[PDB]
Amino acid sequence: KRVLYVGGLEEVDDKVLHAAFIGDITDIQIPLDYETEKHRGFAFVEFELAEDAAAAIDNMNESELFGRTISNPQVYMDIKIGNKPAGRIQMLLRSDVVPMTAENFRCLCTHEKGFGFKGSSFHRIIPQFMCQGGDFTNHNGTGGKSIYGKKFDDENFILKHTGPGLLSMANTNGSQFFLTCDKTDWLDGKHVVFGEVTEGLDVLRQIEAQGPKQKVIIADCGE
Amino acid sequence: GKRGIEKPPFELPDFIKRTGIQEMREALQEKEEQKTMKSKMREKVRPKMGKIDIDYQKLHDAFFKWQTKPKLTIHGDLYYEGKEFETRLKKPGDLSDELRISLGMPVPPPWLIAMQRYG
Repeated sequence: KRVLYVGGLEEVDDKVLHAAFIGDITDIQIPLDYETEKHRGFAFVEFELAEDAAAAIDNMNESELFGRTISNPQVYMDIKIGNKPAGRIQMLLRSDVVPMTAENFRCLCTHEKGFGFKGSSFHRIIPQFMCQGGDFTNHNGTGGKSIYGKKFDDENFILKHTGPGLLSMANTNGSQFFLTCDKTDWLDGKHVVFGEVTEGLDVLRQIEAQGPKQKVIIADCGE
Repeated sequence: GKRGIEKPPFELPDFIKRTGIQEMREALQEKEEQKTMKSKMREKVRPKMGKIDIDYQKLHDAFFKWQTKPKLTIHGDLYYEGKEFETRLKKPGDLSDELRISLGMPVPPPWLIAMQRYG
């Protein structure tokens, strides 16, 4: 119970969040108005009963040592349909089934390879079949490049697109990744399913309802 | 043995269509159709001026200066019941203009990564 649930502080930064908590070891602020600060020690982790409602850039930030403000990597991409946000798809990319495609989706969300889903759009979206995007080269599913080159093989097809928010590596799998909102067992054996959005399944359903008639692009994304 | 089809009669060349004999020829033919036969031998026994009478050097330049050489085929072409439809040799490994336009492929197809992955 060393992590906090500090909210009420997008204008804040990690240094401004950790300056009040300094010996904080972890400080990961969410894309919404929430952050979690964790101290390594035991006496320094009791900041909720010690510096609650602390002033963070002329704003009070109440700190509670809980997990109310919120392994397989989670590609958390605020997928925006058009100029408005269609929801934050926190697609838990299944590293237990397809770890290479899950790491490719997580790196495309985090934009650590120079290109990826942070800013790309899904130009191959079908109604309750597939929504394929992540290609940052041609922006149509006909470009894209994986970590091994332009084209990479699928890792494993142990998972299946059996429900909403299930993510697969679209194609042979380069930078193309497909989110599924329904059953896609007919395409099994060709696209390796590498995700299941426990959070952002409503965002995947909104992306499937919008898909393309609208520019469904995740401008903000990360791990 | 075609026996069940109908075809357009003719398409005039571009210099003949630029001179435009077809418009007043069709107007004269439709006026003749709306004429009665009583009016036909009435105009036979009393004729009138002005058939087309546009100029001469427009037709002269259409025949000589606006003359375009057509696409003559090879020495070894054999015509048959078909022999006017197999123009795809649509190259293999090459898309179409409609596939470039409707899928947003600039002169990057959306299936290019799948085609390169399949080899």
